[PDB]
Amino acid sequence: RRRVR
Amino acid sequence: VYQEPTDPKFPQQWYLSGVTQRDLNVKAAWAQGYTGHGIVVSILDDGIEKNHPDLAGNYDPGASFDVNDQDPDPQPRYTQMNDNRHGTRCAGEVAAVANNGVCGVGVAYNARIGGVRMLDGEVTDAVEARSLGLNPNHIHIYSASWGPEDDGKTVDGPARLAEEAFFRGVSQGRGGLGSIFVWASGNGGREHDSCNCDGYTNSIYTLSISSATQFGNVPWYSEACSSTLATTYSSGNQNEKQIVTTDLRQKCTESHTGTSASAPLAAGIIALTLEANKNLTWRDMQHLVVQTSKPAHLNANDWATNGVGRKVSHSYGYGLLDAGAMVALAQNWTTVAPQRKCIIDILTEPKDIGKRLEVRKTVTACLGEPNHITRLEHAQARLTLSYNRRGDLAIHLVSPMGTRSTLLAARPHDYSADGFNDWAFMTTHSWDEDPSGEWVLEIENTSEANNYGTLTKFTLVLYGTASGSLVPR
Ligand SMILES: [Ca+2]
Ligand SMILES: [Ca+2]
Ligand SMILES: [Ca+2]
Ligand SMILES: [Cl-]
Ligand code: NA
Ligand code: NA
Ligand code: NA
Ligand code: NA
Repeated sequence: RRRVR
Repeated sequence: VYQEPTDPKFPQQWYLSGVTQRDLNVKAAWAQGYTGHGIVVSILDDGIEKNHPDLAGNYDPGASFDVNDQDPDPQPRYTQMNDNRHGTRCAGEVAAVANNGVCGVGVAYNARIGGVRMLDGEVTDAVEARSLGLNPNHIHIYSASWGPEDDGKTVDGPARLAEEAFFRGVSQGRGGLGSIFVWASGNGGREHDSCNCDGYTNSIYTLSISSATQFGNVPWYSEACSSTLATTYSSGNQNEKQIVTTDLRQKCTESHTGTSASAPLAAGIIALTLEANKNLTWRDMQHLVVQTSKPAHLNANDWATNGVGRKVSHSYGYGLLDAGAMVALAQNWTTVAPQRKCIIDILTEPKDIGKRLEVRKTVTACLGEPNHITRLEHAQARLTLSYNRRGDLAIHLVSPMGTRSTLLAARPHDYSADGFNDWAFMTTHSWDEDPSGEWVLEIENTSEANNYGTLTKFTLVLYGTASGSLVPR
């Protein structure tokens, strides 16, 4: 993922 | 006369108030009359359960949008694994309703709360920018418990649209006072990640917030870096309590955890602070955090006293937020002077790094010019360098007042040969210091390998003012 939680 | 909340899980919210003083001192702010009324917070995440029994009373459709599906409704997408519970948990920390017999209470339990559904999908630069730039004259505070991967080898930050959103937000948001962006510093502790390799936390436009366990320790997931500003409590080991908040499917959870829980608590405290003084600028807010945060009883091996007498740690910034102290100091706050920016190009020629490189430069910080800085805020070392194994590097920056900031610690998993391309390592540790004098940049190979590379650019960028100092602590 490019951005994660 | 102030009556604390009667909610059933409020007694389990050890981080809001206790006699132990291992808390964020939030009840003291409630007793001064600040509960968040009139303040608008938006949770940028995977959605918000807007019909939750403990959020519905505070929910604000004006603070909400669905960027993933391009519609106004940020309702989470329900799955068997409950993957999209993350934003609802964050929201309840900020603004869960008080005194309604359900779950616990938010820090700012009378604030209005919204959510941007933007993590449930491909999170592109445009997705981030539309989220960060949502309704910037209605939303006061944006909270983001997300970022680049915490694998300990990534160097990544906002691309062009997201960086433009930050600048537009702090310049024109909130009536020109500036959007408040609150960021979780990261969960990459196990990977030995550094939050200075994360351009969201590293940004001067965000308040990067780290975590402490109940017993006052650096949690397993914590990332150390010099860009962190302050700390709130979150989870730790299984004998330490966790965070109580609203859960997906209209439930209550006592086991919210990680960096993700710290940013919302900070956003709530900042909401209380804005209620105490609606005229605070985005920079005023960071000043308040620096002056009021409390190191006491937070354990770290790297506490150091900076040039104005404030204790600072790479795990904790200036320490634990103190809501009572924030709202008290905010009431008679004098707006800081306009921000000055002094750009100092340090190198005259490239320098081979080899085993160790030390670059010393005596600066005047724009003496005699309108951007003369005698009171530092953020400082950046914008570095361009090549190296064969990036994670073997450690980088330190020493201020004229003798404050040693770790810009980069070794990252064992970072095997990259890509080096750094004008990467703006940021430190908050020299806040309020006079930046005139000798700065020292240190780059060292922490491994026994025969590594090689070249530092080709070092721009020291100083932000700050030239007036209004306090007597050092
Ligand atoms: Ca939707
Ligand atoms: Ca409640
Ligand atoms: Ca990270
Ligand atoms: Cl700038
Ligand atoms: Na402005
Ligand atoms: Na930041
Ligand atoms: Na000096
Ligand atoms: Na010196």
